[PDB]
Amino acid sequence: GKKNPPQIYPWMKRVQRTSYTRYQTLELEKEFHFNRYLTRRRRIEIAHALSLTERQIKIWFQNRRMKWKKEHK
Amino acid sequence: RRNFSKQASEILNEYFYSHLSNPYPSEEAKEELARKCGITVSQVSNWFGNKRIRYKKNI
DNA sequence: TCAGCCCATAAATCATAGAG
DNA sequence: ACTCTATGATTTATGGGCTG
Repeated sequence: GKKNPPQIYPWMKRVQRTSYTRYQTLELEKEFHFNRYLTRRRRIEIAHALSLTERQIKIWFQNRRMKWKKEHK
Repeated sequence: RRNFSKQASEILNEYFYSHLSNPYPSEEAKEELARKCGITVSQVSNWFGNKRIRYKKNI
């Protein structure tokens, strides 16, 4: 099951993944349906309300749009 | 949700291993692979994503 | 300017189609 | 007949290029 590449290429080098709770996810999903975009303020109040950071909320929304972009809906 | 056909995997694996030094097909290349395999470019992307990672993982 | 967006990708993890 | 592994998709998270 082990791979033996004839040579080790750059892309081959490196570069636990916390899961969100039903509540966090449900709420985020809930917020996103109110407005696919967030204001610096709303971003902060939601981050505190869900024990998540600002970054994590920003990123969660970024990813959420990519998914919204995809699935054309 | 079934798996890709036998021919589609051979095609993707062939492209993949033929480009081991840089397994990052362009948008056009992804579209041509998708056409021949009969899937979406998105499925091609997932396919390369999983392949790239699962491969370096077993080195 | 520059915080925030898009896009492509990483890496771990979910779900289950089938090869053993 | 039945068990796990490999496989396709989805979920967190990084970074770069670009524009309001």
